[PDB]
Amino acid sequence: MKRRPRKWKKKGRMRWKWIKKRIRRLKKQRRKERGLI
Amino acid sequence: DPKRQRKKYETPSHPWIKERLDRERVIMRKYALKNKKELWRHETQLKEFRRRARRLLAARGKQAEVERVQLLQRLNRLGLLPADAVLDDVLSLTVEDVLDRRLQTIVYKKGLARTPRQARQLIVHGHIEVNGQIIRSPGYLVLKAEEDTITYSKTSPFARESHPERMVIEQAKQGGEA
Amino acid sequence: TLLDPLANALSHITNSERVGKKEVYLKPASKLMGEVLRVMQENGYIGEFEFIDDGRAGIYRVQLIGKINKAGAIKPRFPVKAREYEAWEKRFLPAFEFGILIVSTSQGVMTHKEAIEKGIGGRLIAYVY
Amino acid sequence: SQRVLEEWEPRTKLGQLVKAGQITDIHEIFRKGYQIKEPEIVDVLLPEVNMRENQEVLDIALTVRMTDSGRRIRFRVLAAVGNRDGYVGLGIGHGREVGIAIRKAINYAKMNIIEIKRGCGSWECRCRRPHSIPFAVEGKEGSVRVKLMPGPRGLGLVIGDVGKKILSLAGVQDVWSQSLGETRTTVNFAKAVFNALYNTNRVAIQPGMEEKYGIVVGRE
Amino acid sequence: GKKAPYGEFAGRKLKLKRKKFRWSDIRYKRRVLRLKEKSDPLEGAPQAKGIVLEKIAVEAKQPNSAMRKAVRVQLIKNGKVVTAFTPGDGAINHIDEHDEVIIEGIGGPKGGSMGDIPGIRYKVVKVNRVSLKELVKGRKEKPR
Amino acid sequence: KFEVPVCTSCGKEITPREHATHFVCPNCGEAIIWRCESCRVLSVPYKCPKCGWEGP
Amino acid sequence: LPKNLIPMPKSRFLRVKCIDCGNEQIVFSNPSTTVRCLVCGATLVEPTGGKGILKAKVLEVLE
RNA sequence: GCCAGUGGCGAAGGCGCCCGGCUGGAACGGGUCCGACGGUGAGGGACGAAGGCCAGGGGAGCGAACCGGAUUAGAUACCCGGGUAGUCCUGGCUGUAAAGGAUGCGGGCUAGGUGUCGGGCGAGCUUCGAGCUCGCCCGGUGCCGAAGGGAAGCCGUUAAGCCCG
RNA sequence: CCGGAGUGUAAAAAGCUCCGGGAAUAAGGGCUGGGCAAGGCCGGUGGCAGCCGCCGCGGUAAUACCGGCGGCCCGAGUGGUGGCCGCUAUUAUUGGGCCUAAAGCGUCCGUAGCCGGGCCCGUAAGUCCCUGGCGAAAUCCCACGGCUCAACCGUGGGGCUUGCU
Ligand SMILES: [Mg+2]
Ligand SMILES: [Mg+2]
Ligand SMILES: [Mg+2]
Ligand SMILES: [Mg+2]
Ligand SMILES: [Mg+2]
Ligand SMILES: [Mg+2]
Ligand SMILES: [Zn+2]
Ligand SMILES: [Zn+2]
Ligand SMILES: [Zn+2]
Repeated sequence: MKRRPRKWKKKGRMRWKWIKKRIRRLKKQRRKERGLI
Repeated sequence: DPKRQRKKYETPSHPWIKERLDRERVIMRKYALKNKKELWRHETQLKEFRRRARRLLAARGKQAEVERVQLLQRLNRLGLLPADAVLDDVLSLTVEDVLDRRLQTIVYKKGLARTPRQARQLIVHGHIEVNGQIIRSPGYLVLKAEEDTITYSKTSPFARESHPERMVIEQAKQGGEA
Repeated sequence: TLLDPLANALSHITNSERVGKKEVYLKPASKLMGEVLRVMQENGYIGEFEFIDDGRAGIYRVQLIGKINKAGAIKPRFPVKAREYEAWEKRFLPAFEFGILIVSTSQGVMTHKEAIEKGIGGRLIAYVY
Repeated sequence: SQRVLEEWEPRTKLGQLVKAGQITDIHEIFRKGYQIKEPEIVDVLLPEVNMRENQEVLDIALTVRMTDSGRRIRFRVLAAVGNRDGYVGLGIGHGREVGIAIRKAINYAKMNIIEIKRGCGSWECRCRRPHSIPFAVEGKEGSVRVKLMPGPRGLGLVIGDVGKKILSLAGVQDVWSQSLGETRTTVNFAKAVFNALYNTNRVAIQPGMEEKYGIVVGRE
Repeated sequence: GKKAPYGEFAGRKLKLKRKKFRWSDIRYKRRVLRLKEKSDPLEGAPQAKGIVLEKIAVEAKQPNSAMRKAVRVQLIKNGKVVTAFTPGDGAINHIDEHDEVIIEGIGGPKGGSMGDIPGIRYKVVKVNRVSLKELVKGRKEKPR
Repeated sequence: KFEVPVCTSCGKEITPREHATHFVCPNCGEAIIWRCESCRVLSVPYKCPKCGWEGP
Repeated sequence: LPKNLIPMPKSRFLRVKCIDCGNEQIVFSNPSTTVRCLVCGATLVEPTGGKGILKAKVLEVLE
């Protein structure tokens, strides 16, 4: 990924590692329901 | 992509500056002007003179010398400068000088009107001649040579010295700053 | 790497003048650095310059007199006709005949004033005020 | 001025001289390293500075200090004074009330008085008379980067209101400006203009440029 | 360092980089790709005509408390539903359903929403060929 | 008019509120050494124009 | 003016004579090679990281 | 491991038991040679921590997942006991990091002070030691710092200053 | 303004000259808390209704809504919506920034490209000067003339066309 230190800050945010992990799970589901099912 | 006739007056960059407003209010009462438009028209006349003078300071010969001469002889002809004048004097000039070269103002002077507002009415109702010609435009800038030929019209009751308003106006023979 | 000894020389003069040094040394000398200093002397911005000779490109010793505010190279050596010096003045100088733009011409390295009175343009290479 | 001079006892070496009739001109005051701690000195040698006109208040800010028991407010006042020839000063003053702050700001302004160069250096006037500055000049304070350029006669002051005020008090009638930074910071804008007007002195010249640019260091 | 290409024979790459970063300019991008024209229901117009579908009310953001009146309006040139705010005091009562209404922009910063009305981009101006300002100030009663 | 003083080191026309200084030449008298703030704070040596006494 | 203007060598060429043959021979003070007498093959200066260590110069000169 | 450091080497990642062999690069010294051969680099290539994957080995300690004991209102955790992958080796792929000096590279100029590493020079001392101390030059690496710069913090000849790209 | 006569016009109308009558026949739009010139006024509503380009006002004393009185700006126009330029050095050649605010590729290598040390000689491609031919008219600037001045039109001077030769 391209990332943003701004996003790494926490003032009004959730942690970026975990945002990232969520994004990747979504992407996996989408990829999964796209190509074969 | 054609010509598109453009205004010959410039409006101010901000409409609500207290300094400019006060100054213009005073000028408009002194010279009896209907419109800021009219005032700004004369201001723009001045500005264009000034810009030409600037360019010709920062210009070079064989042309921009012609235009120097033309500017100076135009301003002489209008009565804004003397014949021995220069571009420095152009930059010294003022909108008040222009407005003083209006017809309304010269008729408030030349003891013809008793008031700039009555001068306006005389001009507009057709009682002023300039070189034999009726002029009805009070914003007409008089030339320094036409100034001494200003007079009531021959077909004007004010040209009859028995006229009441003529009698009042000459009861108060006054001039000077206008 | 090294590029434009002239710009380096002028920047050195500028910085040394800021700190009040009386003499500077310009190490990769050139005929152009020398002409520019000839002009700067003639228009009274520096004092006295002398070419020291090593085995290398030679050095210039330059005695200053406290009459420089900003001296610099116009490095895109700009072609300038004989009737554009007004604009380049307005870009590089603070008042109408204040400093000096140095112009390389076919008739030598000159000031824009001399270029104007000769009716010849050229390429701008430096300014000094 | 005799009026303040009577009431005034000097407290300083400079004030002693001024009272004593020595140092009769503000030009003799300045370029000597001297220490001005007395608006009375400045008023004596430059009495037009005592005038409500020729004084200008340029900004009033209510600044806050927090405490237990809440907010304690102070008033910062940016004022300028000047003789409309070539002398101007700029001061900040603080108070619990605006009037205290104002009189303090004006005192500090008279202490921060400076002397400027005036002239004509524009390509399109060359009138050799001191309506503008004689050469472009730059000044800064904070993020503000003020670059003043000479203008032609009758142009006016092409600058924000703060610069208009300061330059009017300094006797500059015509000027062009280019600015960078936050000019909505009045303090730093004003100080930038002020510092530019001092850099008029910092700039060097050649012999004939005085005559050709009409350079004038104080009164004309 | 000193910026990109400053050389005398570098105008090509200089022009190129300025173009590259104009595309980071968002105004230029919208103008040149015509995104507003693609997403605008008014189809690049200052006004529009519509049929009032319903009259509704909208709650002001957070600090303000009020129910701003509005109407859902079906625009004719495309058949698209947009919501428009009815300025004035009894404007929503002067307006009725199935009425033809003229639709201006509400003002607002980026041709967008204005004030405490979160998500309304349009104003009502005329109602059955009569100005709502005059209807509200009493004059010029409505035809239908 | 009046004249503006000039540093004996930098020759750079002392300004109004500069932390400058002036004093007669020691070992010569008869000469006012002017010294600008930059020169003082940077330890720029001067030199009397009449004599050649250098000094800091 | 000093120490960088016209950067000048610190090294010197110096005349030495061997102890065995006694032939005067010019050499360099900072050699990269072991210098040998042209007649005897005797080491006159042994090389180091800098100034070479000098053997056989009891009558010496430097230019 | 202790020694081991604002220490050193390296493009960075990173590199610490000793001995031998092969090998890279730098600094210093250099009246050696070549003779502008240089800088930057779109695109392109190589290297690239941990982790992960393919295959094959190995498997002490630690140990995601998991399994149990506690804690707690709850406790999918922190604590405890175990424990699979993995951590190690071989050969490949992956090509990501707070991969950070959060500071692209080159060149010139603008006070210095004080350390420290390396080389050199000159002196002094010496237990005559690849030794110690002082100073100077070059190059590294740090602290401080006037001017200067900056929104400030802070930077400040190892610039975040001026100039040339 | 009303009426009438002449001229005007292809005819007519307008305009122009004249006669007669009569101050009659003729001022709005926006704003009014700050930006931003202008109200410590009054009545109504009372977190409702409403305003609000932005800031923000309004929950029982509202200069911020509605209205009356007043005042300010422009004025035969004044406001609203959309668009372009400017504001904006928020696209930066002039003229921006990249430690901490958006932003230095993880590091290196190198192709094109761009930037390139000093002297001498030559060429004269760029470059500069001078001159020939062209770059329509209108449009732009200036003066001077004609319609009452002006706008408009003409005479002349200059410029414009990216320039090309
Ligand atoms: Mg520090
Ligand atoms: Mg308001
Ligand atoms: Mg932007
Ligand atoms: Mg920026
Ligand atoms: Mg950042
Ligand atoms: Mg044409
Ligand atoms: Zn000095
Ligand atoms: Zn002396
Ligand atoms: Zn021998």
